[PDB]
Amino acid sequence: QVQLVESGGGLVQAGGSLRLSCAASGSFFMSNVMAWYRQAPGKARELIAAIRGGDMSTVYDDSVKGRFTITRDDDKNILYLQMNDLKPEDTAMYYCKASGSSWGQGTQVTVSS
Amino acid sequence: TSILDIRQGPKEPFRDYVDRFYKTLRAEQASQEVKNWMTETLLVQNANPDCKTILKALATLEEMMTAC
Repeated sequence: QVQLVESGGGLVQAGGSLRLSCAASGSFFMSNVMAWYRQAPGKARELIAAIRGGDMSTVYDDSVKGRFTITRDDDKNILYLQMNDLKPEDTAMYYCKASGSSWGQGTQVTVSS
Repeated sequence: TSILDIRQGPKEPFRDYVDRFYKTLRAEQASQEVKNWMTETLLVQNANPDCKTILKALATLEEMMTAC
């Protein structure tokens, strides 16, 4: 349990943007593959975006394509999720994950209208 | 369990790790495109040092399982 810590959640109107960050300062946590998951209350935690170091290949769930971008900053050891064109359906708790990391507390994204 | 956490044990046979990997990935709530990407990105990466060494040296799942 290196535990990852999510931040950058907030309350925004539909069409707005956010940027989630994931880090563990003082910990050795960036794995070759990292991902963002999201979970609405009482629903399955779904895998929405992932990135692989080296070639920087990325993959996204169909529901976030063309709106969200996963990136990683290797110098600062921070994983990001840029979220553009937000929709009420994006409302959920968002979690990052690395190989072997313990689950963090997540960050809440709430999208109105 | 997150698919990111499935890692081959030091003495675990490659076929058994493959089984655990696919079972966990089948259980993940994700699109088939995301699941396919995970297989290409994690399967060799999460193998133990002995099998990683053999796999890197080479690829289908059937060629991977025979080489280990």
